[PDB]
Amino acid sequence: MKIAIINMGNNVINFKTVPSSETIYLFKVISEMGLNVDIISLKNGVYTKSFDEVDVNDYDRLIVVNSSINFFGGKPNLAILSAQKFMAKYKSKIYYLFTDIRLPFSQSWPNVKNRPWAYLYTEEELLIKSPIKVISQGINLDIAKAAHKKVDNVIEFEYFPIEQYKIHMNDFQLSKPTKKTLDVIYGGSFRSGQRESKMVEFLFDTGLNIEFFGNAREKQFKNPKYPWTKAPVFTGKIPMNMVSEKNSQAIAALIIGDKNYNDNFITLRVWETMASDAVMLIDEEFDTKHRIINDARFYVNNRAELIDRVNELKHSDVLRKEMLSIQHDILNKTRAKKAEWQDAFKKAIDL
Ligand SMILES: O=c1ccn([C@@H]2O[C@H](COP(=O)(O)OP(=O)(O)O)[C@@H](O)[C@H]2O)c(=O)[nH]1
Ligand SMILES: [Mg+2]
Repeated sequence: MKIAIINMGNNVINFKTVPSSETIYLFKVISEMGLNVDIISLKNGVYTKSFDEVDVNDYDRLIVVNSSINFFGGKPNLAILSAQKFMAKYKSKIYYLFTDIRLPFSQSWPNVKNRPWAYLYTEEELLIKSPIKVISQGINLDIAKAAHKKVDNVIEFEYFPIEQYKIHMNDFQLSKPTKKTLDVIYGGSFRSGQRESKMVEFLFDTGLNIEFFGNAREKQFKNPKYPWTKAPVFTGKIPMNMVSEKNSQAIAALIIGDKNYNDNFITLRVWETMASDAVMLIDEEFDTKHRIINDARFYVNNRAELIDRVNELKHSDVLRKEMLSIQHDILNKTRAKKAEWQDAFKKAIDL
């Protein structure tokens, strides 16, 4: 029994980038789960084997970490191409980890045939034929099966809270009380505008001391539909494995998602925030039934309510700690199902 995990459109090396990080974390959870795994990437490294130094069939299971198959600019991307070649020559079922609404599996050949460097590849070389099993972290598999309507070989859809791997790591631990220097914080990319409305709403013009770390930059927010005057301070990216210490820097941390994330996906930032020293403030529309935490104080419907909830936490340290204590206790309740989670994952990949 041997398992291989690879990223479909990103090189894997260290914790500098997010796609590389989530892949190594997945590598780690599966190993700690008592399974023999290898990460296959462009070159050999601390956590990876080289695409051209291994035989895809030495493995009995192939797990693919979703990614964008877009060749930005006029250049070939080996991360995407090499990953698809690897997959293309694999005989058995491929397990596609669908963790981002906008990254469904898809043939890369259509995007290559018309490129000018198309002569370097053949259809037979990149055309992935194996049956595809899509493991979606969305409770309602129907967002996943909708994005995968155009692709044939996809014969299966199964739910599984993939991103719970942050809390099931053996080295995981809750953030400790930390000297506050921020009112609210949020870390992530611009998501190519898919979430501008929510970001402007809860992080702009609040009158509070807010920070937006991550890849997003101020100058990207210019959609006329979502005006603003005072923007939050942008501080750039940091390693994924430093995210909880960062959130812990603020009194409260924001949880928002894409439209199709709502009442479906319980993302990674939910656990990174819930486990930090920052009170978790969820956007109502993101989890209307309150599945994350059954206490309406952790939810904010709009900008005014956020400002209000925060002014409360700023006025009462007794309240801030009471809420921290509550979310931490709830997080521990999900952790106590580690065994049940690992088993569900083993079943997902037909083990
Ligand atoms: O500087 C940063 C900001 C974010 N992240 C990671 O990227 C995720 C955010 O991803 P994205 O911006 O796509 O938001 P989502 O769509 O996951 O809500 C966070 O949860 C972290 O794991 C990171 O590693 N460094
Ligand atoms: Mg994500």
